[PDB]
Amino acid sequence: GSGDLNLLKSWNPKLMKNRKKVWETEQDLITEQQKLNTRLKEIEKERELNELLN
Amino acid sequence: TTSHRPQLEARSGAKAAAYTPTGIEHARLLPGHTTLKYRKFSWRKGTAFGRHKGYINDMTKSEYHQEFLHKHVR
Amino acid sequence: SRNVDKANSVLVRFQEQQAESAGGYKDYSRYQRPRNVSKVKSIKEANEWKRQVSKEIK
Amino acid sequence: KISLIQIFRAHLWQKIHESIVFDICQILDGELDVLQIESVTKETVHPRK
Amino acid sequence: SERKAINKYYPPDYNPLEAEKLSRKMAKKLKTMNKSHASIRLMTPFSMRCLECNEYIPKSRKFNGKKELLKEKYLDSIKIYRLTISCPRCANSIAFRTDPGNSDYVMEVGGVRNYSIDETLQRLVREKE
RNA sequence: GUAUGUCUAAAGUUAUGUGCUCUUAUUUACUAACAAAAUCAACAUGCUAUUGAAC
RNA sequence: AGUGAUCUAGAAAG
RNA sequence: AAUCUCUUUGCCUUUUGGCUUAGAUCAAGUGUAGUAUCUGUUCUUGUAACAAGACCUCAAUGAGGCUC
Ligand SMILES: [Mg+2]
Ligand SMILES: [Mg+2]
Ligand SMILES: [Zn+2]
Repeated sequence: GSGDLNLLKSWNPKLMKNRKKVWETEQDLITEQQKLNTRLKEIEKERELNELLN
Repeated sequence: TTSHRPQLEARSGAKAAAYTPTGIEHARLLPGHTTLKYRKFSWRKGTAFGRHKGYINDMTKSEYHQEFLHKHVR
Repeated sequence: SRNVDKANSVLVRFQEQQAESAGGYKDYSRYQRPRNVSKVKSIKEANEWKRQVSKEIK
Repeated sequence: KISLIQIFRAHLWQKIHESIVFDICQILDGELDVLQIESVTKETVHPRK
Repeated sequence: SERKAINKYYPPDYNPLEAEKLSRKMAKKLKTMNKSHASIRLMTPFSMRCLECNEYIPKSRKFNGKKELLKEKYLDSIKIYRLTISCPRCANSIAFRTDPGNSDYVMEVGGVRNYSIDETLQRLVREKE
């Protein structure tokens, strides 16, 4: 036994299980944020249309 | 390195002789062999090269070692 | 695992509780010392906390 | 051993037993007059039961 | 008893539920249940240099270190931990913390390595683009 | 194969100068001595090309 | 046209 | 308290203390096998009349004093 001890530690961010956890959390937040930015562009366009009307 | 040392002198058996046995029954010291014995008192022309034209006291160079290497390394 | 999370297992803690109930035994070094002294009423247990402070300053 | 105590962690066996006992008692209560029952008593059973 | 013992002895009066409730009342007063860090064995994840005494610490050196869960979380979801060792020559505390977003580590105190959630969400969206 | 080491509780003084209540692991989860020599199961059934203002 | 021939079995420490 | 110092020789005077697969490796989406615990809500009436430590003696020192 001569390998990296930290591959058996739960807290090690290098581990693929931790990378997977981080990545899935990030995907949830990213999809929510993409939806948010789409609708916020719609708010910006609505403002522009009201200013064009006035 | 200082834990890892050669043997300068061996432990003397005189130390073990200085105190008595402590009564542990070892299996190999149980009775056994309890009685002593005592004595009585044409086609072969077409080729360029045809005929038509031990012991030593070194283990490593002995023929057995050469044969062993040719057998077990391949 | 180590000595610490073995000693803080449920069985050990329950045995500590049962021992302080059934025979009054309590290794005070396990337990956090009272910040305010006046909440302690027994002379015996106050002196034992005093002993804890003594070994701490040593 | 590790896998099965991981499944039955935090006293799930006793929880299953208590919940099923309560479910049978609580539905027998809803049929007390139907089955002519004077009383339904959930018993104070020993924890290892 | 062996390492892999199946059964432990419970006294005949032992109720597990009451025992856990009593041990929970006890746990709030025990010293070693309430101290702020967990001791661990870990390897040095990268080559680092102590700042007090300039000692070089190579990667993959084993240490006895202290683990702290921090209050802050990466994107308010993922646990960040500080990992604290002490310098082998001069015993000064060296600390570093996990960096989950980079899947990496970042230095904190006592040493140097050799060689914002809204903004993070925006950066992640641009990265996905 | 879940290291290990030191410390202390000592003794007072050895004679002179009970509540409530969450829980579909919501755990700060811990240990690495252990093993590492991985390839049968792959893969679709036939290959692509495009637009400049003005004198 | 059918006769038979029947190994095993788990614990500790490292 | 009776000499002291330098060079060159001789003495080495802090003058490398075992073994094996150079012991192995420069390294792994790790796998595998054990031992634990949860986490968290959350708390204990006014006015009037009437009444009331020192010293001494015995001696393991405490009881007594129109005492203060
Ligand atoms: Mg070993
Ligand atoms: Mg060993
Ligand atoms: Zn240093």
